[PDB]
Amino acid sequence: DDKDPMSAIKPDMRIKLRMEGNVNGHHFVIDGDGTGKPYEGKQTMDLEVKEGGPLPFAFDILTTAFNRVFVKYPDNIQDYFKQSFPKGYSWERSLTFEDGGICNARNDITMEGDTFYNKVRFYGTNFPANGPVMQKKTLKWEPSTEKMYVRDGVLTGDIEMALLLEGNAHYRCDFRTTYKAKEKGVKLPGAHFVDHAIEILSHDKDYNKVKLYEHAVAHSG
Repeated sequence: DDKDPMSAIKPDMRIKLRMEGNVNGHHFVIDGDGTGKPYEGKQTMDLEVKEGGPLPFAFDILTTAFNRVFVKYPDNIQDYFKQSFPKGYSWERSLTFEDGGICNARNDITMEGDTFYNKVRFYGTNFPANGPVMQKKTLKWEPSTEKMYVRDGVLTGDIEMALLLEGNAHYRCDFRTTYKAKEKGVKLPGAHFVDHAIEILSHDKDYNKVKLYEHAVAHSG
C-alpha cells in the first residue's frame, strides 16, 4: 500500500462546532472550539453558550453530542470513522432516560484542511420538572463501553450509560447511535467495543463556558 495513511486524518486536528436545539422547550445555541489527537483517542473543546443561557437544565445531557474519529483504534480492528474522511460521516442518536426523558441528537461531520466541522442538533423532551435533569442535580457521566456492531446494514453503537447525581444516586440512560459514512463503499467493521470517558474539566458557575475532554479506545473485549 502506497497511500499516506494520514492523508486526511492528521495527528493533531482542530475542531469547530455549532449546536442548536431545545430541551423541554428551552432553546439554545452553543459554539465549540477544540483540538484533538485522533490516533490517541483524545480531544478537548471549549464550549460557549451563545443563546438561551443560563441553561435551565443539566449541561451534562449535552456533552456526548459535542466524534468517533477520536478513538485509539488498534491495527486489528477496522476504523470506519478514520476511513470516512476526507468526505466525512454523520451520526444519529437516541438517548432514553430512566424517567422517560428522551433526547434525539445528530451531528454532520465534515473536514476542511486540518479542522473537523460539526453541525449538531439536540432535542430533548419529556423530562419531569422535578427530575435531576431539569433540577441540575447531575455530577458526571460514568465511564462507559459502547458496543459497535452492524444492525440491519448500518454501523450501530449501543451504550448503557449512567449519570452520577448528587446524593449517592445514579440516573441511567440507554444510547443507540447510528453512524453513516458519506462515501458509498466504506467497509463496515467487525463487531467491537469502544471504552469512553467524558469529563467536564472546568466550567463557570452557570455553565456558560465549559471545557470538555474525552478519551476513547477501541478493543475486541
